[PDB]
Amino acid sequence: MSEESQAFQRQLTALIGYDVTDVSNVHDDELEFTRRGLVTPRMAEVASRDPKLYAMHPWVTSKPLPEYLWKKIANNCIFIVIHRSTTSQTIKVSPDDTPGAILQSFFTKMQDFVLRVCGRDEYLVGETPIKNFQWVRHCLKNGEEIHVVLDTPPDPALDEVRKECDRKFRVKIRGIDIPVTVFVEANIQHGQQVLCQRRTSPKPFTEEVLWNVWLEFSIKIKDLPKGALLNLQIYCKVRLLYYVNLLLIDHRFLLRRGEYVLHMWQISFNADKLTSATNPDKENSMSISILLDNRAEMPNQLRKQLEAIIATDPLNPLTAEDKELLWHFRYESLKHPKAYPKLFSSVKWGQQEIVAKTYQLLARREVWDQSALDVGLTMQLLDCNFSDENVRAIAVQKLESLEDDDVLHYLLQLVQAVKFEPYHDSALARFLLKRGLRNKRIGHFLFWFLRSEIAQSRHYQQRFAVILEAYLRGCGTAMLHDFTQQVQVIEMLQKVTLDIKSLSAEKYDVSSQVISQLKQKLENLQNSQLPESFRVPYDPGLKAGALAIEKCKVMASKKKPLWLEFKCADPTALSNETIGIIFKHGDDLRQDMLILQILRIMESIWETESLDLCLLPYGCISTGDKIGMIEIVKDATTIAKIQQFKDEVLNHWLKEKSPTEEKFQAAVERFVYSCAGYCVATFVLGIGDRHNDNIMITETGNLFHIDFGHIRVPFVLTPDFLFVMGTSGKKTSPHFQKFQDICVKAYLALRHHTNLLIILFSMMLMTGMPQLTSKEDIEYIRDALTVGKNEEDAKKYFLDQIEVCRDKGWTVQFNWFLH
Ligand SMILES: COc1ccc2c(c1)c(/C=C1\Oc3cc(O)cc(O)c3C1=O)c1n2CCNC1
Repeated sequence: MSEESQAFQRQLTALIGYDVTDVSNVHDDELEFTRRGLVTPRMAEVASRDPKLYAMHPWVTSKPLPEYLWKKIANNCIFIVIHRSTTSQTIKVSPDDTPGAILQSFFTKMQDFVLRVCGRDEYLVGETPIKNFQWVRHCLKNGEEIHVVLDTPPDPALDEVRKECDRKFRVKIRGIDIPVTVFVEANIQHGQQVLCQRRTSPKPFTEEVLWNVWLEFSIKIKDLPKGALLNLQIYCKVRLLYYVNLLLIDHRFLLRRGEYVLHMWQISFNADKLTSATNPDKENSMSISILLDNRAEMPNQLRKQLEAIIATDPLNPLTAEDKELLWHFRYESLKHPKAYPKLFSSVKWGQQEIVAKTYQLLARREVWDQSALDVGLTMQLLDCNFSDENVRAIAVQKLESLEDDDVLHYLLQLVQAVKFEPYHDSALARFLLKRGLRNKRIGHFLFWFLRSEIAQSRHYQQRFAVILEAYLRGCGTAMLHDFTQQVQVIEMLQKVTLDIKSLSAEKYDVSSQVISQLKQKLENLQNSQLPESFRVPYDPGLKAGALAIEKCKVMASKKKPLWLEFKCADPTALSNETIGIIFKHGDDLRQDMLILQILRIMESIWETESLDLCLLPYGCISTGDKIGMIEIVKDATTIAKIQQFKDEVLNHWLKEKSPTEEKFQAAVERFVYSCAGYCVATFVLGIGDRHNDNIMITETGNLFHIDFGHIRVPFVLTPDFLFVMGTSGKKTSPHFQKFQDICVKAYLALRHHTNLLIILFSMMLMTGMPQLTSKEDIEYIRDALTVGKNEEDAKKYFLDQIEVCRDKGWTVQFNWFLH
């Protein structure tokens, strides 16, 4: 409409945190072009969504049930408790039973009714054995009673959506211009690969430097591959100071032609360096001007050598020899899906004819389309090393086959993977969009993962923003309402975190002018702004309402984060236990998100091989620059705050918090499990050496790391843990022979997915850890995983580690103390 369309786009702009209608920072219509283009995908998914299963969004997995979780249910029977008003009864169910089965069973024993979960916004519905729901599978993990309130199915009317040449390519470098030696290096890149490179003559380094030079390259105009970047860089002794890119071929297949004034990025190897976006800070940024006016058999020994190349890790560099060997035998390599990354990385993309052949390869592709989806393999074809629409599209095609349970597992990295797409509209984008709209849960975390970057990343906010809007216009009017509240809450509570922080610096400790000011500001919100109830952004199912002013402190840390607690705004909550958020400024929680996400993935791995290291990957979302919220683990304490250089303290503290030897032997169990998991998970990611301050433990033995900021001893295994494990400097015990038992059993489980991990660790570095990431930085996880060696001298390798941490004891922790 007029004002009604303006109000709708005004709302969308407020939810996004960025204006997608703004054009004061483009030089084409690709961002606009994408908006119009993504409509069809949007409308198609919206059209074909089961309104009932959508509103209720059953969180389900089609995976088996772990050995350990089969034990809890030792009778092919499961106890589910149903409530109505204040009514209550207990039903015995078969693991292979159905929501409908059990429901009808209750009615006949004692329509239009559905089983909702107690305290949450979770639904136990669908044609799935209830031994396949996540909530049910969760209770069993923590040994709990599946409480379920029975009421009416929610109205889908709420999820409603509103009505809508053969010349050598040459480029002239006019000159650079900055408000307040030097030369220019104009590369033609294609997926990290450099095809041609031309520099300008060195000149004095002043605010305005002109060359008026035509830079001819070695490449024809037809040899230019779609997705090729013109990478303009600026060097001074000598160092890279400014970079900017420009897609040689545009979003509509046209060869770019004309005059360009480009504002660059300055520095201070990663994902930010291949963006088609220009610095929007015209007032301060450097500028740059340019002109565009343009079968058979195979020998035994050779097969052997080809099969050795295809076996190596994804970080193993390809020799020229290797590459030519791959490409001469492409049809024998196509037999093997695990040879695809290396195959297309051995393609000369700077040759029209070759690329032509390559597309002839992807014609079929019979074997690829028939391979059991290898996610670790699919990720490799979506990284920086690949920029061919067709290559990346066979990876996205392979993603189309996983359940929603797995999309959630990788949503974060797939979203960050968008940073590698050359164009805005892409198989990947449209996929995150298609899958988000179809599942309420995915759409939720999608929102916050995009908003995370749209708000603190100038390099990509424009692209992500066009994608977010795409999702918002088809998520539902019920989802929109929700999001608007969540945005207001963090918008308010962030004010309070920054305002409070400026009232005190290091050495501030805490004074009661703050304990008065803080508990005075939570009023303004409570009685005016703060909504009656807002959905928790790290746990969608949990609604939180009123505040708990009394229990809201201001952490006495090196900086000032908040300790907020809320009352569950849901009446039917099984018990009482506040929801605690920690609003923090000063750290980058986008690095935390990444580690926590990989932690969840290591769980799923350990799950396939029936292990349970009971990790504690708490929720953690990044809201803005250097600011975000964390989920407060209940009944947890720091080892540091536990000793405030003694060993027995841990045991005393556990026993103190554990009434009976039974509820204490579990506290040493949960401890040994959680301890092994965190010792392995950490050693692999190279974030092993921590301080006693950055490790916590619940009153029930569960150990868990925190604050993975910018993170001598392979990992924290101090004698204080050992005392709990009944061991003292060099002596051996059962719980310690059980410790080495769990560890190696888990460490090897990960080595079975070396390829997957490596690609996530790699990508994580490029999209999450700034700035320059060496090729040597990644080389770590290889050795940390011991690529190659059998499960023999590999387990031995790891068991050497466990020993170092014992023969070091407190050494490092004490050295940490020195400041
Ligand atoms: C994570 O759940 C917690 C439970 C209790 C907690 C904390 C967290 C926490 C502090 C923190 O947690 C964090 C988790 C992160 O990913 C990143 C961070 O920068 C932090 C952090 O600064 C403190 N306490 C007890 C009272 N002093 C401090």
